[PDB]
Amino acid sequence: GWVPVTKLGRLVKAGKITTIEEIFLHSLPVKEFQIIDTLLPGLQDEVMNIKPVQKQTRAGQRTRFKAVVVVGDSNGHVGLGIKTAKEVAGAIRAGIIIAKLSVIPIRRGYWGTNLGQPHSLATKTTGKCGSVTVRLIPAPRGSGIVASPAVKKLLQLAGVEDVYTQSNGKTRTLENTLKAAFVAIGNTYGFLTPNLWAEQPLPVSPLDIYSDEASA
Amino acid sequence: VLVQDLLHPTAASEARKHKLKTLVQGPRSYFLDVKCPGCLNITTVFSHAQTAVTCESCSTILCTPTGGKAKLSEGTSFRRK
Amino acid sequence: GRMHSAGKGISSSAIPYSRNAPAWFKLSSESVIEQIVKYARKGLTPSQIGVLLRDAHGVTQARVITGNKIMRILKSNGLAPEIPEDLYYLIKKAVSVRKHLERNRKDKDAKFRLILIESRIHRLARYYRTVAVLPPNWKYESATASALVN
Amino acid sequence: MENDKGQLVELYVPRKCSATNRIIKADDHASVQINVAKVDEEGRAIPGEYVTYALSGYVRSRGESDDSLNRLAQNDGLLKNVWSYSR
Amino acid sequence: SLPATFDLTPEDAQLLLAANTHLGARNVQVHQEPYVFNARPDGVHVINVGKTWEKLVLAARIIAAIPNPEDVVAISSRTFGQRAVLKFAAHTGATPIAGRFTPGSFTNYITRSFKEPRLVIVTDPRSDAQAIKEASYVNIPVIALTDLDSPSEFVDVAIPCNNRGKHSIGLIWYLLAREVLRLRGALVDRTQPWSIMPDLYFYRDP
Amino acid sequence: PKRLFEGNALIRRLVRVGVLSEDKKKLDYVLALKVEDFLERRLQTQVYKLGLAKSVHHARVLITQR
Amino acid sequence: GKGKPRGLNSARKLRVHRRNNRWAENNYKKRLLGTAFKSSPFGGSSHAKGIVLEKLGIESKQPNSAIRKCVRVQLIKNGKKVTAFVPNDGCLNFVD
Amino acid sequence: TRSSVLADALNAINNAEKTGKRQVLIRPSSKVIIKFLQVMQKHGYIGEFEYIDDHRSGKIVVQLNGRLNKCGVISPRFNVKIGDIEKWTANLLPARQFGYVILTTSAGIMDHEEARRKHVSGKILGFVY
RNA sequence: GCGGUAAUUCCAGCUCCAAUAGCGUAUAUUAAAGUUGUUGCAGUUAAAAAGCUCGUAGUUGAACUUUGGGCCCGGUUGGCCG
RNA sequence: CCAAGGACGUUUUCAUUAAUCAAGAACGACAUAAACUAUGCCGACUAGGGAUCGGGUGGUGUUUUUUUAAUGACCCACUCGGCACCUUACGAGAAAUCAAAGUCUUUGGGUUCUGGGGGGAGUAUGGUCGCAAGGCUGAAACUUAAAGGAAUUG
RNA sequence: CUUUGUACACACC
Repeated sequence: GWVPVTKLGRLVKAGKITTIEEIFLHSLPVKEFQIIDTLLPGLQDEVMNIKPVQKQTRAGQRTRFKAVVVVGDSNGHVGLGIKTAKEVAGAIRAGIIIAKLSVIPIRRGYWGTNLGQPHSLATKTTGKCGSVTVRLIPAPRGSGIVASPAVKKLLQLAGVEDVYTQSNGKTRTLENTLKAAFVAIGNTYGFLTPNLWAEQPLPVSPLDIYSDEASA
Repeated sequence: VLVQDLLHPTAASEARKHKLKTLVQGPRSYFLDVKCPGCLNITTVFSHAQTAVTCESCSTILCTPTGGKAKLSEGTSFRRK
Repeated sequence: GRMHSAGKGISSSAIPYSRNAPAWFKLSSESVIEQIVKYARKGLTPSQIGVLLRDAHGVTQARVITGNKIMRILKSNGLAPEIPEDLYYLIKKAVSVRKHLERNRKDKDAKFRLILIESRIHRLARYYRTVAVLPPNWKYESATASALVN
Repeated sequence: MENDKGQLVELYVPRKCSATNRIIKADDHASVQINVAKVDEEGRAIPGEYVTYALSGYVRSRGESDDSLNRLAQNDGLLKNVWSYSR
Repeated sequence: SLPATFDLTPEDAQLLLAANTHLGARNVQVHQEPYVFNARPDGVHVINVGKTWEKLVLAARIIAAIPNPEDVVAISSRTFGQRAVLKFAAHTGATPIAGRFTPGSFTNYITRSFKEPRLVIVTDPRSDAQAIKEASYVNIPVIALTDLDSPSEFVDVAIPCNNRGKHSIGLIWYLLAREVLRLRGALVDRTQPWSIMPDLYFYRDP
Repeated sequence: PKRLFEGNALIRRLVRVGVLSEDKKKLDYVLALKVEDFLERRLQTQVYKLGLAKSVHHARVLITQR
Repeated sequence: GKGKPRGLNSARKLRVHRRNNRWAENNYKKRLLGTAFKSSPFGGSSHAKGIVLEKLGIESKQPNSAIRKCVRVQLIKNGKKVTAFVPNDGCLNFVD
Repeated sequence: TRSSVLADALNAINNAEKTGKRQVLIRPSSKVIIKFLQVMQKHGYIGEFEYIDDHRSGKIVVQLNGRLNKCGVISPRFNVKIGDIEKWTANLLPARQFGYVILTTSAGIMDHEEARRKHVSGKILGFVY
């Protein structure tokens, strides 16, 4: 059983929104994970590294484990979660949960001539976390994801077949480069392109239209 | 304010600014035509007179220079031209 | 700018937009040209001419009343000085400061401002030589500065 | 956008702000959607009939949401003399 | 547009300059307020009352658009208007929070006071800054009773009044309830006034 | 002219070998090739596909033994 | 304007500044001064032959307690003394 | 001192578009500014603009749309041959389907696409996307 | 960093791994290196703004001068007609 | 007493005379400093708020003189130019913090100087200036896997 | 127990 407490969770329990694109369309805050793995059943998880963190006290050193998890399905939707916990299996468990609540879409585009399905990104983009800057550049077909294997795993979970990557800063800090890559793949839907210059009729929210299958 | 008319500012605010900070720069000074007691001899005096301006007929000095607008003497009759 | 100080203050004149001006002035052009040549006959710099026609009579600028500017008609009327007014005021300020320095040796900021004044003098002399309003080989030295004020 | 011959692609064509005409991201949690009901000749609003104005998080964070809302409200005619073009 | 029955009628204008709503703040002035109108000597300012009336009928058109009346939240941490927001709660759907606004009330689903609305209405954005900040997280529109020096950031519809007066806050809140009650349709008489006196929406010292 | 001449030559060569299909002749499916399409055209796997060997290793020892 | 000149006729300044700042690296100065030719024991060569002079029992640095079983040799081409470490286990019985 | 007037112009456009305002004042309006804004206007990036003239140098008032991401100048104006046009558009454009590099050729100031169509080259001025 | 009598790191056996008729070591050099920075570094506190000013060479330097409107001719990409 | 200087005011004059500066020169508690804002100069733009200093404009504003004029000193509103102060972060940063240390991978407004892990070492030598003390320029052999910055828990 | 300083971390031996 689920028994959600949100109007959004109650409406997706009822089956009112049949695809996740209304959530990003109306910028609704995803608030419980069961919305995500009900609407997106095809996502897989991978845990990159487990690093011990130490908090030093007057009596020994308290140990916990920080686990980073990247989830997502191989067409469109990516999530990244970082959670520290006193036990390791709870750390991957809360990691996949937090990575489920952080699902964002990807602007996949064409490097040229727009022939088939979209293989690369639409534009160059960057992300910065700490001292780490990650730059993503569109690449021709069959070039592959030329990247360090952590962010290579991230964008092959994203759905890109080929991209060029550049990095600057202390990239050996894994959390900072994964968060910078997450910001870079999140900024792809921040750029305004001339194919998006057309105006839209501003669609009405599902939170308002189906408001009597809501919480009240 | 993120939408405003830079082409047509209101008269109060365009008179509010410094003279070089308007739409087109222009002087805020003016010329007066001043009549002195005795002989008529209408004179034109700039507002920031910068010197002791007298009537051409006789030494009947109308303004004394001051670091801003120059003060005019006690017996005058001036109009803005 | 203000190369010989640190001030950034802006204070100047704002010339009006009316190039033909001012539709309340009744004197003729030749009246004010004879006014400038009569006023420059008694030995006045063109800045004093401009302010003195600006305040005694109604003259906004002599450029807009006549067809041309001031020492253009002075050099056409044969009253152009052998050196123009800005360099002349700079060199007379220089010989005044040098007179102070020969009077009092220890005014050492006066030495500093003397170097500043001769720097401005050499810059204007270079500009006036490359436009040949001064002949080439003209150079400023202090012994000729004592008599060049005239 | 499109590929060569039909088959509409680019899932989630995003909304655009009605004030600065920039697009609104998926996690822009400060962005809002003002819904104004319109009135038909009786002083009463009709349920389901709206005009709709989307505001991004940046203009709302700068405090300029109310002046821009004044401008788009007066542009649509439902407001009369609050916002002036001449400032 | 509007069918011109919603203009500022003279008796409501008599109420607004009876409550001294036009007495705004001092010469301190937020630059995002062009409602100032003949800045008066002593340094106090007079606001365009007609602009306040059109902003208030805007706020009524905002509130009437929401289907469920229980999905609007009235905030009062300032001690001068808890009775007014409670009478708004009694007269409409209008769930109130009077007094201390608990942090994590719009986020943080675990808490016992978890509301998540479609609208929040405040009195003073300076005093209710936590409610405005929490509305900024969950994509919530804001209607406010702003000042001439109030921090208008994250504020969508700002009704220009003064919140330093006892009469003005309660009476403006009363006109908001009156106009939303006409727009919903229970108050069927557009010309006739409401039988409820504005003296109901006032703060009393005991 | 350079693109036309060398592109038509390159797709002509790749469709002559068999590493590229006859309907993929747009010079960008050339960028979509993989190494398995090259590996499928060796004489080893062709002897296997023709049914003379029953394995790739029997194909190797059949080819090398003339 | 970010330090360096950016004018279209300022290539000489960039070249001379790049030379002066190229002298600040370690490998460039080591190559251009010919320090491998002059002050290196090998004279810039990869290998060198020599005559063993004696054996040493060189201690290992901290924290490590061992004796490293080195030798002192003299190079044929220059004639300077050189300490060399005999690599593996029991090989000091081969280099007497 | 004020060296590149076009640089200050494009910087003013960039700052006004980053702040979100829909209008911007430019001082003091050389000809290449007018041609630059004409090129940006014909591609649907800015819209209408206005030439205030005082008797000194002129001012420009531009109405800004939301369509502009970044406009920039390149200083100094490098000499660009034919191969350097697509080396530059590889260098400093976002993608291969949009974005325009502006260069002044002897046949006027134009974007890189119609410079490719006219088969001319020149000196690089700036870029817009 | 391992070895101080329970060595996953030494000496051997077994097993496994990587390249393979090739594989290791030393030296130099290139990429990695946005640690030479034109593209493309940094200078408050991590290495680094000359004590301040004048000043020659060097580098760089406000705006403005023919624009717009028409009338024809003929090429390339297309396009039903195939 | 002597000259100099900034800002202001200006419908005064010149006309691009300019910005930064190797060499060189002046000043510097002989040429130094924790000579510091540890933040080069010039130019443009970008959120505020009040106080203060110098000037100017206006307000039948207040007060004083000769109730009353002009002044002056206040007050109000403004504007220019300063030393600064307080709040935020759209932005920057590794952070402390910053309206500049912002408009820098969406990387070019102009220009001068300096640095390339830590010691050896601002040492030796060679020049150069100084009466001297010293000042400027200034290595290498060798040695080492860290020195160092900002924040968090004890 | 708060604040403050540290070049202490096998921690002021």
